[PDB]
Parts: sequence; C-alpha cells; structure tokens
Amino acid sequence: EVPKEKEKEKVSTAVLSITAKAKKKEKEKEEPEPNFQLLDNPARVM
Amino acid sequence: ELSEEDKQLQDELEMLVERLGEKDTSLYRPALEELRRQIRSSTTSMTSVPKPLKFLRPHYGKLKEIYENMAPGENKRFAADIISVLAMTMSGERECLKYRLVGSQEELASWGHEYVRHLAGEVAKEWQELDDAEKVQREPLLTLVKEIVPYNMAHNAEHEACDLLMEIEQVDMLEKDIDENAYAKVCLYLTSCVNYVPEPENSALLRCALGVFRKFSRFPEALRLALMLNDMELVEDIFTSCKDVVVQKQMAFMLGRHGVFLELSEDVEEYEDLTEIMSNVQLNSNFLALARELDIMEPKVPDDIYKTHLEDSARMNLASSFVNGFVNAAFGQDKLLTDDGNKWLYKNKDHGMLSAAASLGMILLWDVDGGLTQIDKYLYSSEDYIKSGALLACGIVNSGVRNECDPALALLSDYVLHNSNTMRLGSIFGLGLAYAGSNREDVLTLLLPVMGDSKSSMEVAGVTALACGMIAVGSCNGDVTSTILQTIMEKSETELKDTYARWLPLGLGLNHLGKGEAIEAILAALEVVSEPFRSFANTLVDVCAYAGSGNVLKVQQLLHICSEHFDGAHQGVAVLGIALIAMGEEIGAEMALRTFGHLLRYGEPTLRRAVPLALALISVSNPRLNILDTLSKFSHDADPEVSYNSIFAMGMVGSGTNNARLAAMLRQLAQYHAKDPNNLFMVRLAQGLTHLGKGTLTLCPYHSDRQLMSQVAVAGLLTVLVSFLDVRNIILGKSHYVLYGLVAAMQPRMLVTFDEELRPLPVSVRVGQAVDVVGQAGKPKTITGFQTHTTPVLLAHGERAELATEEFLPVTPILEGFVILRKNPNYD
Amino acid sequence: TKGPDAASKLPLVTPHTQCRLKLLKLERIKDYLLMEEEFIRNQEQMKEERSKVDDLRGTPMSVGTLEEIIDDNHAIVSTSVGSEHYVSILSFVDKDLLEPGCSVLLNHKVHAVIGVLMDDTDPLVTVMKVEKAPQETYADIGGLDNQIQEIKESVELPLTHPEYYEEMGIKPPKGVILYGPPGTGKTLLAKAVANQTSATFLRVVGSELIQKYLGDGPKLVRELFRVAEEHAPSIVFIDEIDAIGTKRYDSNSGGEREIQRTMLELLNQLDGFDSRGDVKVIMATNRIETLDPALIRPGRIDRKIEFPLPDEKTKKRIFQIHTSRMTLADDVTLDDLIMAKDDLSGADIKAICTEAGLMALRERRMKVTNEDFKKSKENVLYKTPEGLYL
Ligand SMILES: Nc1ncnc2c1ncn2[C@@H]1O[C@H](COP(=O)(O)OP(=O)(O)OP(=O)(O)O)[C@@H](O)[C@H]1O
Ligand SMILES: [Mg+2]
Repeated sequence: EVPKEKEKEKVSTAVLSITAKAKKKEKEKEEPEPNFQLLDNPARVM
Repeated sequence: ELSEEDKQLQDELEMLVERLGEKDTSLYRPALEELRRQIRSSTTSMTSVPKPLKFLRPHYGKLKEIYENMAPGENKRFAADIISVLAMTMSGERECLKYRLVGSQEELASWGHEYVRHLAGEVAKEWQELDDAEKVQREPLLTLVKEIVPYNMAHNAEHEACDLLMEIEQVDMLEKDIDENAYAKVCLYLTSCVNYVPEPENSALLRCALGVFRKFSRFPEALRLALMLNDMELVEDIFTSCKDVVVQKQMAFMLGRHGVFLELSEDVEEYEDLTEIMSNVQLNSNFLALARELDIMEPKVPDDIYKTHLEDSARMNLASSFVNGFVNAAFGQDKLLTDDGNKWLYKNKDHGMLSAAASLGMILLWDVDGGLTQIDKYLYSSEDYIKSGALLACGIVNSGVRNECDPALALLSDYVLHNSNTMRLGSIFGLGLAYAGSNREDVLTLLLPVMGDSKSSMEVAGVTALACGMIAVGSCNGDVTSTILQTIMEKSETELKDTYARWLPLGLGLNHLGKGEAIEAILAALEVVSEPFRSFANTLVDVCAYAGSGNVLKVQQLLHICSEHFDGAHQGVAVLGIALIAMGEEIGAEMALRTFGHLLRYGEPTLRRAVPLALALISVSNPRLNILDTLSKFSHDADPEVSYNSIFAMGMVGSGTNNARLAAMLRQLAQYHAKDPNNLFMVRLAQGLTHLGKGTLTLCPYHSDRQLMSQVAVAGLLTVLVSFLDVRNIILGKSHYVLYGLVAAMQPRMLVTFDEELRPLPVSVRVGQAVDVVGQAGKPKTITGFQTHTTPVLLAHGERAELATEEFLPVTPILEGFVILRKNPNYD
Repeated sequence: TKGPDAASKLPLVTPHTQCRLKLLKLERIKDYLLMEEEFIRNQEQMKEERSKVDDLRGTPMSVGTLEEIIDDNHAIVSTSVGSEHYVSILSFVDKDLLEPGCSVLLNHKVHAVIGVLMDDTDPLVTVMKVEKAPQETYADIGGLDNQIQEIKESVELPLTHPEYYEEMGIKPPKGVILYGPPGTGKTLLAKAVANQTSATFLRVVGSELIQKYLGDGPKLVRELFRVAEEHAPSIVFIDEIDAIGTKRYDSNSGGEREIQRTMLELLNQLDGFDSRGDVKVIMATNRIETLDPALIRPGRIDRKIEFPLPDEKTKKRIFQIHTSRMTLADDVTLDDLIMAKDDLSGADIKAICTEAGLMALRERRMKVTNEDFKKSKENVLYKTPEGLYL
C-alpha cells in the first residue's frame, strides 16, 4: 500500500515544575495458523 | 592523619559498637547510653562536622543489623534513635524518620537543629510519596510536624515552618504557633509564595495569610487578601466584622479603588459616609484639588502635544478629538470642546463624530453634574451620531463613580432598543462602562434582551456582549453566560465571521475573568461552534479565565497553539493570552517578553500583529526601554497591522507618563508617517495616551502593591486590545469608539492623605523605587533612592511612599491612593 | 540608528536564602525557558528566486574596498591586496547605499560588486562590546550614595527622564571620570551601570587601544567611537585610562609619540571639530593627577567623581553587604572592625569576610565568629614618626 502521510509532530511537550502535579490531579479527577494449503490446477508451487 | 584525642574517640566508638555486636545482651544498655550521649553532645554543639557522626559512618550497616537482630524492648528504640541520627548524614533510601518513628520519641530538639531540619524535609518528602490511603501511617508524621513548626517558630526559622506546612499541603496550623512578633514575616512570605504556586494551593495560602491577619486584627491586609480571592462574602465579613470606624473608612477607600461595592444595611455606625467613600463621590473633588496643588488645571489643546510648530480632512481631526479627550481627562475644563464648543464635535465627518462627543465625557470624568450639564447641551442633536456620542459620554462620566441616583441608567435605557443601531451602539456601551463593577441585575435585565432581535447588527450584539461582561466581570452570572451562548449558537458560519463576533466570546471571558478551572463547563458547552470560530472562542475564554493566574501550563498550551501553522486568529488571541496570564508575578513578565520577541522573529504575520498588543498589556503605563525599543524597531514594519499595533503599544506602555523619550519617538514617527494617514492617526492616538490626563492617570490593572488585579481595568484593556486584534476594520473605521473602554482602566496615580475626618493632611513622605536589600525570606522591602515630597503627590510605576516622619500612623501599610493617617500617640 | 544592543539578563530571585520561595521563582524561570525552547523547536519542526540569485552570486564571495563609484553600473573596487579593478555592479546590489571606503562584496572570479557588507566592524572592537550583564546591581554598592547619584544623573537620567534637561535647555554631562585609591567601587559603579542600563555598554582598557603598528591605535579609537555612535544610546567605559592619557610631554622616542597620537585621537573623539552623538564616556583612574589637562578638560569630562576610602557608616554598609550571604553567628558584632581608623577599602572588607570564612572552615566550623573575623582582619591587611607632632 501507500506509505501513508506523516503529519508534523510537536516534540515531547516540555515537562515543567508542576506538570506532574497537574497530571496527578487529572488522574484523581478521572491465530489459527493453518497447516494446510490448497492450490487450483494452475499451481505456483515454489 | 588525625589527632590523638580524635583517634581515642574513634577507638571508644569502635569498642562500643563491637560490644553491641557481641551477644552478651546484658551490657547493651550502658553502651547505647554512652553512644547516645556522645552523639547528642556532638550534634547539639556548633561543630559542623560532628565527630561521632563521622566515625560511625563505616558502621551504619552494622548498626542496622544490630537493630534488626536485638530482641524487642527499650534497647530496640534506644538504638533506632542512634541509627536515625546517623542516617541524617548518609541517605538515599530516606531512613532518618523511618527509624525515628520506631524510636524513643523524646523532645525533637536534643539532637540539635540540623536534625530537625533534615527530619522536616524528610517528613515533607514522605508526605508526597504517600497515596490517599495509609492514613494511619500519616498521623505520626503530623506529630513530627507539630513538634517542628513550634521549634522553627522559636528559632527565627519561620520560613522553614511555612515551607514545611505548604509542602505538607496543610497551611492551617500556623494560627496556633504564630505570635504578634511573627505575623508580618509569615504573611509576607505566604503572599510572596502565592504568585508562584498553582491552584488549589494559591487559595490555600491566601486564606492562611488572611486568617493570620484576622487573628491579630490587621483588617486592611486581610481585606487585600480577601480581594485577591474574588470572594465577596469574605470581604463583607471583614468590612462588617470591625469595630473601629476609621479603619472601615480606609477599607472603603480600598474597596472603591478596587471595583467592588458592598451593599450595607442600615446597621453600621456610619452607613452613608462609608457608602460615599466606597462610591467615589469624592474622587472628582480630590482629583481637582490635586490638579490645583500642582498647577496643571490649564487645558492644553492637541497642538501643544503634537508640538509641530517647533522641530485636517477627516481622520487627523478624529485623532485631535481623541487626544484632546485623553489629555484633558477628568479635568472638566477644555479649550476645544469646552468653551467655543460645537466645532470639534462638527467637521468630524460623520462617523468620527460619535467618538468626538464621547471625548466630552472623558473630560468630565467622575463629574456627574458637570457631565450632565455640558453633555445635555449636546444630547439633543439633529444627527444621530451626536446623540450616541453624548450617551456614551454620560456613561464615561458615570464610570468609576457609584452615584446613588442612576443618571446613566435612565438616560441610556431610554435609548437601548432604539430603532437605530447607532444610539443603541452608544447607549449600550455607556451602560457597560458606567456600571462595570456593579454586577447589578436591573441593568443586565435591560441589556441581555437586546442581543437577540431582528433589529440588531453584529455591532450591537457584540457591544451588548461587551457591556454585559463589563457589568458582571468575574461573577459567573448565569444569565450573561446563557444569553451569550445562545447568541453564539444561533448564528451561521457566515454571520459569525464579522470580527464583531469576537465580542461574544469576549463577554464570556470577561464574565469569567479570573475564575480559572471552573470554566470547563463553558468550554464544554461551546464545543459545537464552527471550526474557525471555536478555536477563537475557546482560546479567548480560556485566557480570560486565567487572567493574572500565572499558570505556566496554560501558557504552554497557548504557545503550542502559536506553534501551529494555519497559513488562525486564535493564535493572535493566544499571544495576548500569554500576556494576560503573566501580568502578575514580575518574573513571569520578563520571560514572557523574551517569548514575545521570539514570536516576533519566529512567527507568522497573524501572531506578529498580536505580539505588540501583548507587550502593551504586560506593561501598561509602565514605560520601559526594553519594550519601547522593541516596539520602536517594529514601528516601521512593512506590514501595516504590525506597525499600527506597535504604535498603539508605545502609546499604552507610556500611557499617563508624559515620557519625553517617548514623545520624541512619537513626533519623529509622525514625520516619518506623515504621508500615511492610517499611521498618522495611530501615532496621534499614542501621543494622546502618553499625555493621558496630563500625567495624572494610570491604565495599569494592578493597584495596591502591584498585587490586586482590578477586574474592571482588565475588562477595559481586553476590550480595546481584542478590538485591535482586527484594527483595520474594528477601529480604523466604524468602531473607533471602543477606545473609550479604556475609561474602565484609567484611575488616578496619586497619593492623597486625610485626617480622621475626610479632610486633607499634607504630610511629608519619601517617594522611591520598590527596592529591597535582603529578602531573607520575609524581610519587608525598603525604599532606595529617596526623594522627599509633601503630600498630595503623584507616584509613578515602581514608586512607593513612606512617611518621612513618625508623626502619623497610616491605617493601611500601603501609601497609594487615599490614606487615612491617625495622629501617633507615642510622639512626633 | 541600528538601535540599542542592550544585554539580555534573567530576572533576579529576591530571596537569597535557600527556601521554597526561591525554588518557586527559579522553577518559574526554568519553565518559561523550557516553553521557549519547545516553541523554537516546534517552529523549526513545522517549517526559490532568492536561492537562484544567491547561486548566481559568487560562492566564495570576496570582500573589497569600493573606491570612486562610477556610472550607474560600473565602479572601481579594491582586492585588499593593493590591486584595484574596474568592476561592474549587478542589479542585486542596493545602489544609493554604496559609499567610497565601504567594504563591498565582490564575486570571486569575475569580480563584480554584488554586496555591500555594512557590518565591517573590526574584531578588536566587536569583542569589547557587552553582551552579558554582570549581576552587580546598585544594591551591592554599600554607601557611595553621592557617587551613584552623580553617575545616574550622567548616564541614567538622560535616558530614563529626558524631559528635565530639555525643560531648561541644558545638555547633561557626556563624560565622567571615576578616580580614587586602589579599590573603592570605581569598577563596581561601571558594573552596576552596565547591569541597570538599556544602552550599549562598551568595556575598554586604556592599555588595549594601543596597537603595535603605526596609525593603528588612532584607527582603533576612531572605530570604537564610530560603533559607539552607530549604537545609541551607548556608554564607553575606559578602565584605567592612565594607560593612555598621561601627561603629554615632549617625546624623544617613537612609541611615546604614537601613544600620544592615540591620546589625541581619543581627545578629538571626545570633543572634536564636528560633533558627538549620544555616546557617554566613563573613565576610571587610580592616579588622576598624572592625566593630561586636555583629557580632564570639563568639556570632555564634565564630572569628576572621587572614590575615597569609606568612612565608618560606609564601612558598616560594606560589611553588611558582604556578610549578608554569610551565615554570620550571633557572637559577631561588626563594629570593632569598623571603629579601627585604618585604611579599609571595600575590597579589603570583602577580603576580610572571605578570610574569616576560610578561618572558620579551617576550624571545621561553617558559621563564622568574632575571633575568626579578628584573625582575618589581622592577616589580610598588608600595609609620621612617633612624637614628631604633639
Ligand atoms: N563601596 C563598595 N561597596 C561594595 N563593595 C565594594 C565597594 N568598594 C569596593 N568594593 C569591593 O571591591 C572589590 C572590587 O572593587 P572595585 O573593582 O570597585 O575597585 P576599583 O576602584 O575599580 O579598583 P582598582 O583601582 O584596583 O581597579 C569587590 O569586592 C567589591 O565588592
Ligand atoms: Mg578598577
């Protein structure tokens, strides 16, 4: 597929003295894996 | 490399510890006694290198093992105390109190004061690293805190106790240990810390300091702190919980200078005197007395300011009207309008007339009766613009003065809902700036109904939003919020793109100024607007909420908004918001200046236009070369809007200062932009601002000690600056009348004294810079650079006045504005 | 009129004591700095004709001295190796801005005028600018109230309140000389001016304007005052000016004549034929008597400020200032050291405080004491017959 478009990213929003306290305040306020293969008559067999 | 006695002590300690190691279990008690005696003898001494502590460093682990392996009993804790005092030096897993709790629990002073300091810091650290559970583990730490706070009180370490209590997050126990010899040095420290901490700790510290002040009957300081908290019940309690009448008079002066007005019943000793003081009915008389006492009552025409003699179609004449109003503000007398009259209110070419008449109001500022007379002469005109300007003039005249009668209400209510968006557009604004701090329901009941009706443009709706916000600044008035939100929800993407719609979010923010967190609801009930008018409204209401809060997280969010590339006006609002959240603490302001410079360089035009407004807001009537140079080097910018804003910001930063090296910049800039009328108008307006009230008024929204943020002043400043956020259309055109919003901010810059009878007492004072020598975490600030005058006197920015002689005691410990002075009984 | 250069300086944390309020103030400074850093990072993370114009411009552009511009598209330039060429001027150049002697830019190979480089300030004079701002505020100067007042009236009031002088048609002093014994605040009062001034401060030492070759010292002085006048308001602080400026005797050597020539160039800059902008000069001197009258003239040096050894109250101020940050004990009464009528500069008092602290540390005690101060006073001060009078 297409590699998709990567937008512009802000770099690791700076942590200030009280940023962790604000985050704490916000925290308080809140397979089968088949073993089989079937090939039609035109069979691309490696 | 030691000494013989030192080696002998080392050997003694080694022998004692080894005996502890030996499993005799019979002579443990003598050895522990001896170790404890040596350790406390060394620790309590003045030696900063306690020798027993030094020599037991190797054996720390062995002492741990001995503590663990000895059977429970008295010796257990009797050695745990030794282990703790040792751990005072070696740490990393923070043991000292971890072994003090299982200890002998003796007086927490026998082990010197260094032990106390270490254990206090460790109690704080344990407190932070405890979850809301483990409460049973938390009481024994409060016992150590009750042993530490008194000890710090007795040993001059009041700042240590304050730090311990504000870091334990319980600033409530100081009241038990404070003494009349401590309240000053504790309240000052708490107040200093307030500006820099966030909520809810900001309010916790403010209420703690208020309680300390109320304990010792320091009512004026308690009222200043109660005003910092925008809480009217507390100020009512303080103002009515007092028995001395003179101090109540002084507190009434303080309330009047601030925007508040207390409705007092018929119970206080002197209700009428107090309401007169708190209503500012004596502001005009005092101002005129000050003007007479300085020889300034001599109206100066605009030409005296332009000073074009040394070194007129339609707009420079509007500039003449505006500068005339600004210069001769609150003086009553004038020479252009007052006197000849009918000449600079005509030939102003239609729309400018609406503001020229308003100029009259700003000349008769705080003068209700003279206002009435001169304005009524002009209140009956064949053309609508004159009547609108006269109504606005009545509003200006009644601004800041709480007359018992309601002239503004009557006159301007007759013309609200008028069948013309020009009498509406002056009467609404007049009511808004006349009853700004009032919060009266009877004026909002008349204003709110006019935002919604087929016969109202975006101009009328926005000016009603401004008015309602100014009436109810920082009150979370449900009716105002509901009506503004309805008006925002009832208009399409177009019809919401007028730049007169900025004023509905501005009304919201003004109505929520300083409330802060409680704003989520309005930014949660506002996430349904169109995209281009939702970042603007969201950002504006957010910045208004945190006005003067100094919340670095919110400033970070605003800077994130600025970083985004949108080829977008909410970025301009975010720059002004960075200014708005940081006009409080001084340390924040200079750093914001650095940030604004970076924004000017690494910035798109949209926020480039907004940086000058931020510079104006952060420094209002505070001319500093750092900002004036910045604005001057940007007064020549290619972008017209950045220029315009830079010129007006030079006007604002120097407003009411008469600065000579700003007047020179403005004249040279007037020649430079002679051929551009759109810059000539703005330079003329900056000149008028620089000479505002001929050097007698300040637009700063911060009065008492630079610490009380007047809500009304911020309201006016925000109206004007947000209007500048679109200069080319809002103000360089139709709605140049919005400049008169500054009326809400202009407030004398004088010190005037009285006796205990409301009669002047000229007394000698020293006026000088707000400097100190050593803060020492609590020491007051003392003026440096004295200059002795006799009151009345004008205080410039950064100037404080201290009574040059001991003859009088001020009621308030702040000599700014009106101060009642008791005649000292002691002497002098 | 490039504008003031100023000197960026962070706020000052009022509480010098180690307490939570200081931590909050410093943390606020730091968090603002972090927001600024992230804002710059995000600007550069979210971010033709001029590029091709620069490509056409020479890659290793040379710098040459324009001389006798001709026509509107042809000028004679110099190669800085003595050779000169009749070069052409591309349209990229500004024109109406080239002046003879201006250090224009030339294409490396074809040698065509392509730039003007109007920033050809010599490194010797670019280094002597002040970009930092020493953290010596006026609150670190005990006493010297009159001297502080004089210098404020000379270099601060004319910038902060330029209405008093125009209101009486008076030109404020443009020159101050701070003279006194060895160590009294002469350099502190320039450090404080630099700290508290919004003007371009220019440190210089008289022993630095002297140059090896002939005619280079005067050229350096002319360049220094040219930059000081381009940036305005500006203050030029010539420390220890008696390096150049000593009496002008009749020389017999050549180096002495060149030094006197440098001094005359300085004199012409201070008060010469043409004019002087808003450049204010502060010289510093230990021995003023040896300076030339033409330099001490009260047209070049309007104010002369003596810094005598401090009296008793000033000495008490010095001890207070320099023991403020010291954990002084309650056994110390800083009056015994004051009273002794011996020559004590502020430098001597600071050395006394430092040596007292070192004596305490030697005794293993972090809190100084009176015996420590006595020992320090005895051991720091290094340097009429009896009965001849009285
Ligand atoms: N009045 C004063 N107040 C405070 N400190 C002072 C004072 N006078 C001198 N000092 C101290 O002197 C030391 C430096 O003195 P300074 O540089 O001002 O001397 P100076 O007059 O320039 O000397 P010199 O002629 O040797 O260059 C610093 O410790 C400064 O604190
Ligand atoms: Mg020196």
